[PDB]
Amino acid sequence: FSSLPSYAAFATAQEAYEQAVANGDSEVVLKKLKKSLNVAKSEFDRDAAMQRKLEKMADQAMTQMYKQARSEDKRAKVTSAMQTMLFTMLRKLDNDALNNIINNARDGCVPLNIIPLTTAAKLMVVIPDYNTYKNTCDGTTFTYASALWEIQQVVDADSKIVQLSEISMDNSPNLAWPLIVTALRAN
Amino acid sequence: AVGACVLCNSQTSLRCGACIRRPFLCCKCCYDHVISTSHKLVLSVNPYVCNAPGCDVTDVTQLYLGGMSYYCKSHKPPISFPLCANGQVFGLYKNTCVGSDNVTDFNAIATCDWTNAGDYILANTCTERLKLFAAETLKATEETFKLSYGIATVREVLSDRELHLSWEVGKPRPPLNRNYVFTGYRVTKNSKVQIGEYTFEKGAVVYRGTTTYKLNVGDYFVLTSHTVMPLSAPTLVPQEHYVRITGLYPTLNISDEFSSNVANYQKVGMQKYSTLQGPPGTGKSHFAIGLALYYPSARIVYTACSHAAVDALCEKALKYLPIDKCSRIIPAVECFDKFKVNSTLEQYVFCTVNALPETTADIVVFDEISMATNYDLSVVNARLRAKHYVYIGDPAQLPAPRTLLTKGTLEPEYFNSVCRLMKTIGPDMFLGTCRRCPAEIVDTVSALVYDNKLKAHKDKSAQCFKMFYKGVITHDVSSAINRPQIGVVREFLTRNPAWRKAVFISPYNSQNAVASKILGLPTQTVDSSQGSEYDYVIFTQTTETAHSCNVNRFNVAITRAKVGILCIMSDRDLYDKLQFTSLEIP
Amino acid sequence: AVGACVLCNSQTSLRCGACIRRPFLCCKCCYDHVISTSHKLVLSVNPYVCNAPGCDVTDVTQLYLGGMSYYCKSHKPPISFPLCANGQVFGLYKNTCVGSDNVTDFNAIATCDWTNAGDYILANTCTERLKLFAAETLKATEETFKLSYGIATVREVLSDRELHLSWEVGKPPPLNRNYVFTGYRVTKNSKVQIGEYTFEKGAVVYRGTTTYKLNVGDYFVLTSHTVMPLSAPTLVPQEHYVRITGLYPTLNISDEFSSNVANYQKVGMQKYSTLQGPPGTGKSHFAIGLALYYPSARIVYTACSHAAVDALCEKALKYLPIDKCSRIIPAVECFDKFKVNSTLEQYVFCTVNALPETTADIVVFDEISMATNYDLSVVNARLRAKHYVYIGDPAQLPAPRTLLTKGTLEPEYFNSVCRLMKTIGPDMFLGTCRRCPAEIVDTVSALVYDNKLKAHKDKSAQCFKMFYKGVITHDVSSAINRPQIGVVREFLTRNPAWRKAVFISPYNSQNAVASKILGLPTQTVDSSQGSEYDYVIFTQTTETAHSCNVNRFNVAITRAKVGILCIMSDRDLYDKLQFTSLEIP
RNA sequence: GCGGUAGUAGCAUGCUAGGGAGCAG
RNA sequence: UGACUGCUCCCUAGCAUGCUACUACCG
Ligand SMILES: [Zn+2]
Ligand SMILES: [Zn+2]
Ligand SMILES: [Zn+2]
Ligand SMILES: [Zn+2]
Ligand SMILES: [Zn+2]
Ligand SMILES: [Zn+2]
Repeated sequence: FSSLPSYAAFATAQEAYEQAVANGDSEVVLKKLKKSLNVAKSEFDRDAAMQRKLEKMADQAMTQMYKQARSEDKRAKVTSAMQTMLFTMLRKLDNDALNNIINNARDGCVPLNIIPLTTAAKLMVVIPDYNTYKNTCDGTTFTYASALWEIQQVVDADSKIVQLSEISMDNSPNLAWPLIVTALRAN
Repeated sequence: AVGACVLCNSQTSLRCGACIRRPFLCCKCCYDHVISTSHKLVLSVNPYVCNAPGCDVTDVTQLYLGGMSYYCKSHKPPISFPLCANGQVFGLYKNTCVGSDNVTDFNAIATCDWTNAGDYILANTCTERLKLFAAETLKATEETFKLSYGIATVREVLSDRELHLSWEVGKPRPPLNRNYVFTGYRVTKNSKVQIGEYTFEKGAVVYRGTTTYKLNVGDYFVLTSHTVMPLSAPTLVPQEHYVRITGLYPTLNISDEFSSNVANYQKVGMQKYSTLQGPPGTGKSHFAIGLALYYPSARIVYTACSHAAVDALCEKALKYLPIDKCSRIIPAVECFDKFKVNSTLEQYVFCTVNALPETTADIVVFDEISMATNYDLSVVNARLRAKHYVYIGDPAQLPAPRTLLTKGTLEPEYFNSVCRLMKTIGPDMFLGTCRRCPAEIVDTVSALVYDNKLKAHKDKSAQCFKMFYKGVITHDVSSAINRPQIGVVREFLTRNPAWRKAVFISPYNSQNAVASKILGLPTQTVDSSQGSEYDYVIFTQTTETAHSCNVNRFNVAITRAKVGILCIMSDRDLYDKLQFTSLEIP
Repeated sequence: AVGACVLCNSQTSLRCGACIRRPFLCCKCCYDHVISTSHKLVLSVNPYVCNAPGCDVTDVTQLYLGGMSYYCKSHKPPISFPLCANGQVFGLYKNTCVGSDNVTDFNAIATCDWTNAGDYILANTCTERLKLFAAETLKATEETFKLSYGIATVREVLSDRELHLSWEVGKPPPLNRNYVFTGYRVTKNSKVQIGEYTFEKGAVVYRGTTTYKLNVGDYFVLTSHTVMPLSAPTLVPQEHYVRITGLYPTLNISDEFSSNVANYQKVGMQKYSTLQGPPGTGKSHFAIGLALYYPSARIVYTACSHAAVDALCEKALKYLPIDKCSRIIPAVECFDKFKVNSTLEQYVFCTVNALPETTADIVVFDEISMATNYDLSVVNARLRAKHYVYIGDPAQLPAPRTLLTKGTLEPEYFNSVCRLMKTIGPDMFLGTCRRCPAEIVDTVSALVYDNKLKAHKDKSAQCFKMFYKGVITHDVSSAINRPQIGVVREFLTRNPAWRKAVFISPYNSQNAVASKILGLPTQTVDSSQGSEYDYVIFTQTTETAHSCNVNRFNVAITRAKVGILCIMSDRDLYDKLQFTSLEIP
């Protein structure tokens, strides 16, 4: 309140009225002793009820503008994370076996369900039981999707390496059974 | 929108507009640079302007706050608030405020329209951050002055070495010479298609580059101005004298390529930075080759600034150096591809400032510092920051192509920070052993500025010829001509068998092109031809004004030839301070 | 997070924020610690910080708690009360507070470098728990300063025995490799097993402790854990037990010792005891005695290192069953000789590093010198035994007091176990003058151990003495002594049996360099734990400050059996000592 | 004697936001 | 790892209205 431009009048009117109490004041000067700090006090309160509103308004943009900054800084951290993805899932397209089906296409459009089926290098087979295993993945090589795949690893549900000799007809009760066979393309 | 006040570095959120590049002036510091200049606009997280119906009132200094938008006096809501007041513009982080007594330079740097030498004098007496800001804004104003050119529309072509080109209406013809490489980009239907690196000859038309494009219909020739990136890393670091040799391994034997290089290792390996102050043709091209081989256990790099000057660094490289052991970089601008490309792991890297890989090193060389602006040093330090580096070059050479200053000449010291810091505290070295050069240049540069500290080595056989022909200059159009030059050259080769296998120097490429159209001479650059000087050369008058030949242009041009130096007087040039032979013209 | 202000014994929930260990301070310690000492930060269940976008005024100064959070002055949503007011700080337990009369504890110890003499001497006049906290703050300051040092690395693999190493540039680098450097390696982005390396000599010669495989770029840096809080005192009040009831004494009694039944009955009717024992004072063979005499007694045996355990374990399996010991190994120098991974026995040995807490009945440890109260507290909290027989000596091989800046304090004023003894008196009589000769015992019991040991065995007039002043010549980073090693070598040639000793020296580089032309194995000085041998070559320097300051190596003289070699350049330890004096040639 | 006007404190209603929790398809 | 909607109780901060006393000028 030490810089409000209505402190001078209030201060002076207080001094004139209050400080001059000991001195004999007649009933005519008493009006000046009374109706001089009055009105001035009203105006000061008016000069303080507007300052309090300007302060709050001000401290509602120095908070709503930190939030406009925060979000743009964030908008630049996700815009650079999707970019770092769509350029890492691209360096992975064996562009000899992929430009060989987009080319044999009538216009260059192909179904998406035949891209991993004809242009992939690895196969993952998930097998529930032993009966399913001998009709799908018997031996070290097997044919699927008009191709030939050679087994490379057989992990299990626990993710521990199984060998192709632990898989018997009677040792089967001793394996975590969802078995995951990883195979590579041949030729 | 929150960063370092160009000046105080504290975090701000503001940023002027006057400043084309738009730096992050802090809070307080805006009160100086905002009121103390035409610079008024301001942009913080949100832009400042009377959001009131299509208004047009700005100068924040006058604009007031209120509500949640801003309003100057335009229509300030009852609950307004001066946006501008107590030395501070309302902006994020207000207590970290500080500002600094630095609006001094800051204000001259901001206000400097870059027309007189005083712009460069005041730009060169400031602090590190002010220096960076001044270099950035200088490059900005120069490129945005340079892009003020139209397009060249081409629809047909007759044959090779011929083309009918015409600039737009109201736009003058872009300058003749090749200092502004014509990297054009035509259009096919929607985007920019490649053209190639080009350069003009005259308004016959010989293409001195190495490329071939199928030009025809719809071709658009343009001048490409790259969007400059903001500079971050400093251009230098204060040094400190140590005692312990860390990492460096002196060789068990002596690579006695040179004799004085032992003092070079004794004087250079101690301090954190130095400079090879070598006179022209006194070992300014292959001392770094010796330092490369005397310290094989230290990572050593070389950067350059021009594609032309790669002759000396390549000939001895094939003569006595391997291919695989070195490394080169070229993107897909154009240069030799003899060596290994794309090899971040090597001991002898050659590279140019156009593009470098982010890596650190311990010893670098930086050829032609005198051609390079402070921005070039700062960018080559930011892209590749290494422990020690040496700036190949000498201040006593030609100025950089600063076409922004015309009336006033450019003194050496104000070329860059190094070309004065090395004058004040003293040069770090001085050489006087010219490998392959007569002592004429030795005497000349000893009398001029060396004060006769290095003396004549080879006998002055008085084989240099100088005459008293002045010539007459005349200007007609944007390109200039010299009538007493088509005949003067013929009058000088009338009966001299020795220079029938000589080259031609081209201070002004226009006159050289005209004379080659009349008679026919190979074109040779003046600026980017240091170290490529032929044995037998002729110096032509070629000019009569103060535009190029005032003091510091002939020092490297009178030492091109080895045995026969015929350098005719062209102006009041030192004529009555020494003696000179003279063949009497018929 | 409800700890305890043991500066008052008050139960609180605050802690000083910008402080060493961030300990629990009450509303009456954390009131005056912040105003005088600038620790304008307190930590509670939630930190006392502003809670409004961007604020950077975090000082529990006049912060006001309102609207379920701590706001600030500058921007004022005041409508609340300040956090610090009426001689207290806000927080739980704001009513049940006691206060402290010693205001300047943190004001004196939380700002200094934890090395001043005044701090130590006022610490040694504190209570047991405050001094436990002082020792934990000494460990914590050591570990805090452990991450303000350098890092080694190798970026270029060279031929064996000739490598190069750079540590750092322009920072304040000496370190008596005491605890050696085992960092971990890197190849491209992950961690790779490297092992443990030892750098003693140092293009730069490299020795090899064990075969390894260097890779490009391998770094070396040490990471140390934080000492956890303990819940047990160090010393115990004196309280004589009722009787020797509850024990299983044995019918047979030893006869080669004439002070065995008396001390057995004494420990029977005594609870805790401390002594001042030099090497070879009952630690060698009396542990086996109490082992055989007291079979059912759960005797725990531990040393500060496995190498002092080896001294008793070597012969502890000949007279007694092999299974009588049991130590655990982690997965420090050791060896897998015993039955490991067996923490159940009657004579379960122990280790300072780690061991599970099951049961104990008798306290007997070996040298407990190279540590502060930390060792006593960790061994009292790890296991609480009925009887305490503290073998060893509080001042035998003391831990180096990190960075010394102000001289060295007088041994008399140690942490807890030296001033109590020489202010109340010895408790028990014990001495083994079998190994040690009298020439050492006389002076050692003349200096500090008056009337404690008797001159049992005579001297064969072999001790070497020659007053040589010599000339010292220091350099920028080291110094090499020409005169004294040369005269020592010249004296050694005069006896034919002198090439079966070791090469031990105060400095590792000196003896390492000097062994390249004599051919002697490298040895250093960290702790000669339970390792006594006949021949030895002793040295010092830099005397003045590092060697000739106090009797840091008086007990350490007792390793030999029929004579030792210990030259000295001063006139304070030979005023009555009778080493054979001879003149140089 | 009364009315109007502008601040201040105190008690309930509705609405707009944030936070924690419960149920239903 | 934690979807889309709807209803509802409790606590805190802000805005306007509703009967009063206090101020002070004005009638
Ligand atoms: Zn501006
Ligand atoms: Zn407006
Ligand atoms: Zn600033
Ligand atoms: Zn603290
Ligand atoms: Zn307390
Ligand atoms: Zn706040």
